[PDB]
Amino acid sequence: TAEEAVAVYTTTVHWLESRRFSPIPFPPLSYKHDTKLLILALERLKEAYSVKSRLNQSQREELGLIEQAYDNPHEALSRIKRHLLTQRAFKEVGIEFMDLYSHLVPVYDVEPLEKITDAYLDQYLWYEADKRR
Amino acid sequence: EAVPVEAYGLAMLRGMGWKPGEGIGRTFNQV
Amino acid sequence: GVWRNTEDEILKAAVMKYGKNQWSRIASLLHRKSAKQCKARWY
Amino acid sequence: RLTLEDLEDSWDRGIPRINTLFQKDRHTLAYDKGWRVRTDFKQYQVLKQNPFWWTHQRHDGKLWNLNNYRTDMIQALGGVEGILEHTLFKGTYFPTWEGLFWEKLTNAQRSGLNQIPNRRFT
Amino acid sequence: EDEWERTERERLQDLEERDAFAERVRQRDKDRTMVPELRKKSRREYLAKREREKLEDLEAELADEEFLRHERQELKYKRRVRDLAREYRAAGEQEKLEATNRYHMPKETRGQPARAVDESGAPGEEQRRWEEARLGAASLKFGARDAASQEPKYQLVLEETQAQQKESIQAVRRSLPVFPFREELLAAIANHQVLIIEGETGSGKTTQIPQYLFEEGYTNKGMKIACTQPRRVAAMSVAARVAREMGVKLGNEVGYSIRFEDCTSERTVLRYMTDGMLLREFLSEPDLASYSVVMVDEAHERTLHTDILFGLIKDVARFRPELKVLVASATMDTARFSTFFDDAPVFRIPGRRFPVDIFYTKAPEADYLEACVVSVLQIHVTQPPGDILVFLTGQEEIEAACEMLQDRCRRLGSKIRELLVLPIYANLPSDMQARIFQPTPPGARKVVVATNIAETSLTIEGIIYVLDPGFCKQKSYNPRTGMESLTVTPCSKASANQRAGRAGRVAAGKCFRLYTAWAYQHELEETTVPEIQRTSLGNVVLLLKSLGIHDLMHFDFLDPPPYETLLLALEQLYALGALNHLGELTTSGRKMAELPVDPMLSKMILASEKYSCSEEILTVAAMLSVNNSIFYRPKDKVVHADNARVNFFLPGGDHLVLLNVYTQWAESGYSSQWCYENFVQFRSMRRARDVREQLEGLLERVEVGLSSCQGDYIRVRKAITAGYFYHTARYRTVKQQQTVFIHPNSSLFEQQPRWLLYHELVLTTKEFMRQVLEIESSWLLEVAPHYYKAK
Amino acid sequence: DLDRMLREQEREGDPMANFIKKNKAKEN
Amino acid sequence: DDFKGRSAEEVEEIKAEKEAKTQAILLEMVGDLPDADIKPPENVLFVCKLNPVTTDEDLEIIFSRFGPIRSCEVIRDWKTGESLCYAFIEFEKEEDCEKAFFKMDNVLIDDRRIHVDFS
Amino acid sequence: DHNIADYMTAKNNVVINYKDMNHTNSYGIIRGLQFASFIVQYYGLVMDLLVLGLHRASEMAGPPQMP
Amino acid sequence: ADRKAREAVEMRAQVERKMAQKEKEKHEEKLREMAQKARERRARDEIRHDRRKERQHDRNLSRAAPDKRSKLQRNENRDISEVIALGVPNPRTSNEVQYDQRLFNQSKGMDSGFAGGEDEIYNVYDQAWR
RNA sequence: AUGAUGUCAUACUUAUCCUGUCCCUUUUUUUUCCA
Repeated sequence: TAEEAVAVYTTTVHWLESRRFSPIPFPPLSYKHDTKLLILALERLKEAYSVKSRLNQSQREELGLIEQAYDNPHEALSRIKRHLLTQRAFKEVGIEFMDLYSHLVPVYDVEPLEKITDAYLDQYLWYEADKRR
Repeated sequence: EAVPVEAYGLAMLRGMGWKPGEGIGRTFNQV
Repeated sequence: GVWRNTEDEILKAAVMKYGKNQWSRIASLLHRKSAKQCKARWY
Repeated sequence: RLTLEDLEDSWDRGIPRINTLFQKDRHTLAYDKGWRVRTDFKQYQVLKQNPFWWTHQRHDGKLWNLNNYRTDMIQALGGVEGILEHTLFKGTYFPTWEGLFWEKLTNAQRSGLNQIPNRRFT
Repeated sequence: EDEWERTERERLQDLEERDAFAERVRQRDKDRTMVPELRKKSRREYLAKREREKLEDLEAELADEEFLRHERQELKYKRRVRDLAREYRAAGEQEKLEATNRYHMPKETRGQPARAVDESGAPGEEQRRWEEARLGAASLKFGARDAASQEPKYQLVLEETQAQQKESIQAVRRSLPVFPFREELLAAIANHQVLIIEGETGSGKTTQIPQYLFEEGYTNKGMKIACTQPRRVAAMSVAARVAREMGVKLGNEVGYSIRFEDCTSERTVLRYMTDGMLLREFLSEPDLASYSVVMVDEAHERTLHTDILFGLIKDVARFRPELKVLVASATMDTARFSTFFDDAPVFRIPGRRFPVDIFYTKAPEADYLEACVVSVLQIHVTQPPGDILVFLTGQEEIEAACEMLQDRCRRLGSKIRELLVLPIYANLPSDMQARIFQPTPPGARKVVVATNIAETSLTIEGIIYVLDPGFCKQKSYNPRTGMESLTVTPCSKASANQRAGRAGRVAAGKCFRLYTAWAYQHELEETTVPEIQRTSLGNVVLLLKSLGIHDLMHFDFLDPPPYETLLLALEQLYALGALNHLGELTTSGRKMAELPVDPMLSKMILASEKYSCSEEILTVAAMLSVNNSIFYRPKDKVVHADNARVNFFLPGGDHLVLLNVYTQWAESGYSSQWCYENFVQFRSMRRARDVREQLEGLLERVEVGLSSCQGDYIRVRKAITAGYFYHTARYRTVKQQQTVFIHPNSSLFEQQPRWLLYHELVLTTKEFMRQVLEIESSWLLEVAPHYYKAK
Repeated sequence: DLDRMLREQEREGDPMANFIKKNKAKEN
Repeated sequence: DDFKGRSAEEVEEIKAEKEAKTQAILLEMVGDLPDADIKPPENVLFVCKLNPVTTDEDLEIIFSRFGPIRSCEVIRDWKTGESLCYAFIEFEKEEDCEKAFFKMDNVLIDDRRIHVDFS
Repeated sequence: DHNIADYMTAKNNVVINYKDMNHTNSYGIIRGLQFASFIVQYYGLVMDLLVLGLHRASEMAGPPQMP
Repeated sequence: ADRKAREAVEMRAQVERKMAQKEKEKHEEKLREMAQKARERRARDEIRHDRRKERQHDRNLSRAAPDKRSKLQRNENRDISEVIALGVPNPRTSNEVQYDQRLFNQSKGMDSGFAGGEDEIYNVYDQAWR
């Protein structure tokens, strides 16, 4: 509807002004722990490919992109802030499931560069929400 | 700035001489 | 990631020959190009 | 200064496991927030299932020890000599068991089961 | 050379005449180029300036009073009123602070949003942040915050003379070894005017010899007593020790004047400085007639400015009938210094010492970083007491030695206890340097591994066991190819003996030599070569020319410098706009010696105001005069410092990169947190901004303004290239004919260019290019066209 | 580790050390 | 009520007056200027940006071209009497003092453009 | 920041694909995103605000200065 | 509704800033009463006056030539901490918590040791067997 | 009518070759201020 969402929006504004919340800004170009947040995002991304199996071409492509961002952090940070400024069109996502024999749970499939961008972005916003509590 | 005006100090140093401490090249047990 | 005009003409000829549903058959022709990249570059 | 004997007895006590306070990457581990729900959406991102979604070997530490269980599990089997009587040990003619140590391509199929280590186990 | 000093004095009066002419030009240029509302604005501004001036002077005068009944009540009232003022201004600032601290959502902006300013405490605080983060994640409690109720609280019933301190201070002063010999000391001082006084360490010579002159009354007529030192830190150590020997605070009769620390309140008897201020009031004073008797620091440090000072002291001995000058000395190598001053007498002082048996290895080895580890494990299994000092020769191997020794320490648990090992560097923050000076724990056998800092400058407490391999790097410069090779050399026998003196400075020494006693006695060096035969004189040829000497290679010295260094310095000065066809300094040649930077860096100033851009290249000339190297990249971390340095990178060489470093450090509060998070040493570039302040101050004497071209950095590089014409290269140096190699720490390590200048020619492993900048050899041909031919 | 044994026994709960601490607090 | 709703330059001058007010409160609580309104003796010009090559009676006579000075007193050093480039010229009238301040400011006397304002 | 919020909005407006299944997600959420855990916790937080109410939520959290 | 909430946040911030300014004025009045209490409480001397005159003339000299005023601003207390520790003999306090290096990095690792599901890659035993 | 000319990709040649680098020390002058 309209007025229910408007009332929830107004109550959200009221609680946000009640909690004195300084808002999370855009990520700065020279952040003090952007390297360390990229290290944590690289840990999160390299958690999946820790098996060192035969893989396939897309998995080896993603591992090569991971090692490219591992070698050059600064170009990756500039590209991430560039996509956060500019990129509002993204690739399509694949989908699949696994069966747990009582229900099915989906697994999505995103482009690896967008995965790296969303992982580092997730790390930055999680530390930002920690800092602002 | 000219060519022979940068060599009058070298001519004066050649007329004065060369000291063993002025560029003491370390060399011993030469053969 | 780059797209040469030779690759674009190869992709167009492979679509006009193989239809639209066949994409791994097209990606066999297009060297270092996955079927998702071929489908995204076409559509 | 804090000596070794101050926290030596309580080295692996505590839920965050006191030895974790002297970790290598613990300074850059001050920035990971919501890693529990990162694992709980990594179950939505990864097709295999993680049983250890509820713990962390770096944050929470390692929470058990099974090597004494291995030692008493060996001891409950009637001894190493009793095990080697069951196995093919005496045909090898080693003087002792203590020297023993265990250990870009294209193919038509690659997902075949390896018969060799099951054969050598047999 | 008394006429040399007279001509130097005449140069001082024509320098004062040139200063007066520039002053006359300054007031010539100055002369050539609603009334009650005006009264009200004048009074608002004047009361604002008076309010801030009294507010600035208030706690400054409370600090001045605290440095020294009704005065105590007025001091209590003054402390209370500045307390109420600071909480009043903090209350206004706090009202503004939660005026700011609101929700305040971000505005939707047309286009890109605008970035605003920020923060917290950066250096070290994140470790305690993680510690109490784990503590908050582990500790837990239940109930509300009002949960302390229902407590009965059963208690236990249980069962029913500063004058003596001053006299101890003179007893301490009586306990010196120079106190039983102070009568013979002043007897020989009154006997001879050129006296060399040698003595072993522990004698307290530098803190008692000006004292023993001070009861001798040589400082009687207002001609004060000075104390020069090779280092400012040693100068402040002697100044503080003498200052607390009499209780006379700094600024007063025990005062000092070093670079960026000139605390003299015009009452100073005992003045404390280094050799560069003896150079500066030789450049402002023709002869020390305002100094009666001045002690001389040791020649074993072998500072080039102190060797020039030795030549000036011999010229003073020729000029004055006497000054009763006296040279404090450490070791027994005073025969040449005796014969330099016309058979100068030498008085020895016995030093209180220890059994410092020099050991040996019964094997030759070429490793010296694992045999010493085996030896220090043998030290840890023999007798416990004693700190361990181990010498090495470089940062890049001493951090690897620290890493492997820490791995060997962490390989064992209760066995091998403590053994904290700390290294010493030059491009280093001083916090862990202070942690070196922190005393050892009683269960510890603390190791300070070191380079030549502990050999030459540093004496640390409690050290007994010292491992010495006797090797240090030397900056040997060969002008045959013009190449400045930094190469590791074996050290001297006297160097090993002063390292043994460092071993036995505290207790019974354990100087373990890392080679044979035969190689120590025979194969090792016995005399260190000085700096003049190892390097050039490019900073001091201009200064010795401007201080009245034209017979530079005929000037009296202990040993002459190599003539090729003087010839290349003079031909470089010909290529500079400093010398005429007759080889004499111009007005610009005199004015570039007003400021003590190199002339190769003074063509920065000579290209300044040619087409301006003066402020940028003056900042650059300030910050490239640093002694310690910039940027702090430790063992581990690596990538964070590299990413900060890459963020600092700009194209056009590393001078613009570090210019951006200093520019963004400006308007950053000049904080330690900035240099911590940007991985910069907060000791050397603070001295660089102090050099920038001093060179801003020393600009009216050369009459150059602080103009800037406001981001015309290609023209700034044009002035930089106008300075740097001799140090240029095409993959090959066009002058030295040497194949170039780019340093990995340079900003242009990749993308090898067609034309690059450089600043420095240090060989470490390859023919390295240090501090490069991109050029095209267009304006390079503009500057020194006599030097330049055939592209 | 008898030294660590007696160090733990001296840095333990130690009711007699608590009585010394409270008796000195009462006397002071 | 709220003080909001004024002009931007009005808020700027009220905040500048607030800062001057807090400086006046600061001087009053410190006690160097213990009076309330804090005002100088009127018809007394403070002379600054001076030079050590002039005279006080000559400066009063020079300032007398736009209104005569009754007396002069240079605030020199308290011990040596060195030229501190600060003077107090007590004129006969406030308008005469203001006209002398408007007619002697930026006057290069002894190679120094001296200025006159309120005391 | 509004560009970050536009990135959040455009991230979920992508096409779900499985072989010959192709349809754009526009009103569901995607749990494959890395920040999806954060925005589900934020959504559950504003559901806690809706259910508990702002006064009782302030009584939960205490003051924002001393949580 | 977003524009209305923007206006509501603006007027609420105006109200909160106005009452904060009112409380600041109340604190200014109460601490001005404390300043009048200070005024009621206030109701080598030549060497100290000479030092004050020298400091005032040095302050006016720094006003004439703008720089760091000698050892009070170029050095101050925020000088190089090496010569603050040594050239000034006064020491400082010790913050933080001190440990041993032999206990300091036995635990390490870049991530947690559960590589995904981590099922068929062994790693069930913490230490070695023998 | 076939030339000049752009770093555009592809082709080919060479029994071409399978690839290297982060400094021990160290000192350097001079000018104003409100009841």
